[PDB]
Amino acid sequence: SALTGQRTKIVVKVHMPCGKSRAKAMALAASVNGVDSVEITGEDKDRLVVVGRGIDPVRLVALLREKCGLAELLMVELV
Amino acid sequence: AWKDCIIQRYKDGDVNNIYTANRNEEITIEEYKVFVNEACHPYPVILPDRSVLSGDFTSAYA
Repeated sequence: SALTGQRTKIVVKVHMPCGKSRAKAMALAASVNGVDSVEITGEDKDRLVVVGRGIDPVRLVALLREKCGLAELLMVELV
Repeated sequence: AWKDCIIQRYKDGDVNNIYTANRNEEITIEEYKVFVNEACHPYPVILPDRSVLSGDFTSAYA
């Protein structure tokens, strides 16, 4: 893919209006190949920060979108 | 799921961080070394910032 071998931070806005859906969305992101850590951020706790190496961002957003309805990729960045 | 274990980190009453790990892997959470054993349990349980670690196999099996 486009980020093969690269350490990326990927920020996704996800519909997660309660603690149950936040736990579910983090676990979903964590299941994507290459993901090392997931963090919930934003004052409304509505963004996942996904960090890893070789992450396929297409697969990550597609999976979040299918299981939570709304998910949008805000940025991909190196670190 | 691509690794054996999910490690949850409780801070100030909530889980806002999780980490992937294989059995018997050493990982780093922030600047802290963590050992995840063969039952996916993390050590140390209490990190120096007093956050608490909990681990289990992913729902995609061991």
